[PDB]
Amino acid sequence: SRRWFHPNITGVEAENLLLTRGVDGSFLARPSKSNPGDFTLSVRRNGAVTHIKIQNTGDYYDLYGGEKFATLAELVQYYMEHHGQLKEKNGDVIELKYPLNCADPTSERWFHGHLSGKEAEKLLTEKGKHGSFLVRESQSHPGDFVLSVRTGDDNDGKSKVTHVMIRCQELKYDVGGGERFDSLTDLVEHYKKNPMVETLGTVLQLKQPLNTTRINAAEIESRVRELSGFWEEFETLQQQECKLLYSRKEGQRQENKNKNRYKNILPFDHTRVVLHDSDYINANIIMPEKKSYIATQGCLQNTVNDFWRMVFQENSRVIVMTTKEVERGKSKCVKYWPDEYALKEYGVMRVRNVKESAAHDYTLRELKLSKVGQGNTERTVWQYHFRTWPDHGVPSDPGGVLDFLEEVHHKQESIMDAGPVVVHCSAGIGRTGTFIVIDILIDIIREKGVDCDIDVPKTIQMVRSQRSGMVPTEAQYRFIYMAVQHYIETLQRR
Repeated sequence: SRRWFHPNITGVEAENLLLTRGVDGSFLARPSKSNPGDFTLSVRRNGAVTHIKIQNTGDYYDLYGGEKFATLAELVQYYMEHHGQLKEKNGDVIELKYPLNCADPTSERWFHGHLSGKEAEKLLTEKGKHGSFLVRESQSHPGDFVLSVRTGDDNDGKSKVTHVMIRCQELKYDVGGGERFDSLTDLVEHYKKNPMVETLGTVLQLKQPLNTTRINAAEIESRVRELSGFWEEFETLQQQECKLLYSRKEGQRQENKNKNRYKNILPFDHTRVVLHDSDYINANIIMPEKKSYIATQGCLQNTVNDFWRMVFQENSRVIVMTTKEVERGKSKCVKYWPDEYALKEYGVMRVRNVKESAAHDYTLRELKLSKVGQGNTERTVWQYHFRTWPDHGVPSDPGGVLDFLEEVHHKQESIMDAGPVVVHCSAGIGRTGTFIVIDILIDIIREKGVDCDIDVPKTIQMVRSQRSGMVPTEAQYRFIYMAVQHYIETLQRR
């Protein structure tokens, strides 16, 4: 439940914590502040802290000496049931036994930090519903806190807002009597199981935080200005990846292990793309919860046939490739399409590269796909290979991505049948999720104009529940905001 993440700690205090408050097996995770976007795993072992590093360059989480992962929560959930698996260079094992839990409530949804009382009142009044709540700093008493809950129905006087006071006396929290909690979290979590009840009957359910992230599309410029809260909005979104540890059984079966480019990065069972054309592909349906996506890894040699099986099956007509076949030294996606004017068979599937149309940013490839045997199954499949994405981090301008997606959007739109759009990169979660979320958001705006409601984090979490760890980096996060922003002022061109 990600209490083992400590987002504001330097490496040297993480030594102290594990030594004063920890035992052997105790561990926490923290952001590398020597490599923004990276993370460091701290594990106490033989009276000694040792820091293991985790790289995230946009594709996945790379445990230095460990394996590669989708989220940090999945990483930790992995090793705590795979003892012996965290070996060190010299062979001996590192056990991850006891999560050192953090007290910093900042990355909680319901936690608002500063904020006045009336201001919270406006918010809880305007945006809130029954059970809606928040915690803010007092206000009348520095060091202390205030929780605020709405209760009622859908002016009426049938709804109200109650404020409870949270005293912090010597490291611990309380509502003025009774139990004293070590953290605001434990305090909160508690009163969700066991609601404070008022004298006269009134029950204060902590039923949902208050949305702090949804904005009108038109005033995006101003909201961006303010986040330059970016790391803070992101960190707060990171903190919910613990709610998303859905099963991935099919991914793990012995027969499917070699169909996964990275053994640990797997489709959720409930949204995996099942084949009836084996039935396994490392691929998830991403449905906006009209136009859908399939998010997938780049082709492995032994999967290229399935990939085409899937594209056929799904009736997809547009494919978004977001990766060079080899990047930074390593294979990223094997070439699964034929050379120009060529026809190639991939099992029962069959592909002709009809034309390649090199743009400045990307290369399109018109491909006719069919089944061997029946010549009527021929469908044009338009492959938009995107060429100009940096091996490290994110592009400078969003314009290039944007112009690329418009073209893609129009193609999908012009083909009436057109099933889900296929997007892939290396592991199919980083750049893949980044386009898909951008595409989704622009699509909302496109159907509702500039005076509509968007909510980036709400959207990312929505997509993350369909495939593991979509958009892993703060840089991808900031970029998603930069692109949407960009999209607006080019709409105001007319």
